[PDB]
Amino acid sequence: VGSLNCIVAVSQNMGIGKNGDLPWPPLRNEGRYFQRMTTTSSVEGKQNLVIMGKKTWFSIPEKNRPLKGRINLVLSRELKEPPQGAHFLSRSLDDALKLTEQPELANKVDMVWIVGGSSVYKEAMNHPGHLKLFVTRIMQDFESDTFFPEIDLEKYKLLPEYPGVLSDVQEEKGIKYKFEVYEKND
Ligand SMILES: NC(=O)C1=CN([C@@H]2O[C@H](COP(=O)(O)OP(=O)(O)OC[C@H]3O[C@@H](n4cnc5c(N)ncnc54)[C@H](OP(=O)(O)O)[C@@H]3O)[C@@H](O)[C@H]2O)C=CC1
Ligand SMILES: CN(Cc1coc2nc(N)nc(N)c12)c1ccc(C(=O)N[C@@H](CCC(=O)O)C(=O)O)cc1
Repeated sequence: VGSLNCIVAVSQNMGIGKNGDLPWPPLRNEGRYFQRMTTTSSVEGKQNLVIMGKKTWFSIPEKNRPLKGRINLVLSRELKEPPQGAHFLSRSLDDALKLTEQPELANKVDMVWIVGGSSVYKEAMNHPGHLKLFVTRIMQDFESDTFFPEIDLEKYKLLPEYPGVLSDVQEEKGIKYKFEVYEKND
């Protein structure tokens, strides 16, 4: 119903995951930022929806499942029912959005956040319309097995700043990263 957004942490080499997990050691403030961005609703009495592929859901520690204070939807064409803890199961990205306009959720949901698989990002990315990409740039190489798709700079513009998002280089466990926001409308 509100805004459609993607959120991702990528290494210098475009890597997002290795063996079902993150390619770098745990970065707690990066995690806190993920949580803060997906969780904050811009409107009273509304909640954000988080859309993720099946392998992303299973990579969140069980004790954090479902992500608290968010509506959790899992995408899969193989599952019959949402996995244990999940609220909704959709067979495609169109259906997950079509569901949003269902009287059920229609008045409950503010923003919609895509929190991954590459598969999921690739598709959201080509979706027609207004979209924002929140990209945490991890500034080093990390051996990965799953990568984020290439951002087309002829369609996405890097914003010079964004309210509530730090513009300076962060550092944790001696890993430098920075937060970026890109916008499209076509
Ligand atoms: N650094 C970061 O920001 C992020 C890192 N990660 C990490 O990346 C990896 C997760 O990877 P990835 O393989 O890309 O997995 P996804 O989470 O995208 O899982 C893909 C599975 O999900 C379902 N699916 C995906 N896209 C769709 C669609 N459009 N319609 C329907 N079903 C879909 C299918 O399930 P089925 O086979 O059941 O049909 C497919 O097998 C892990 O290593 C994880 O830890 C994940 C997200 C963000
Ligand atoms: C593999 N993923 C995707 C993921 C991790 O880091 C990211 N960072 C960004 N910037 N985007 C993403 N999509 C992710 C996730 C794994 C676990 C949790 C998780 O445990 N989340 C808790 C917060 C835990 C904390 O305190 O860090 C939550 O409430 O979101 C989230 C995402």
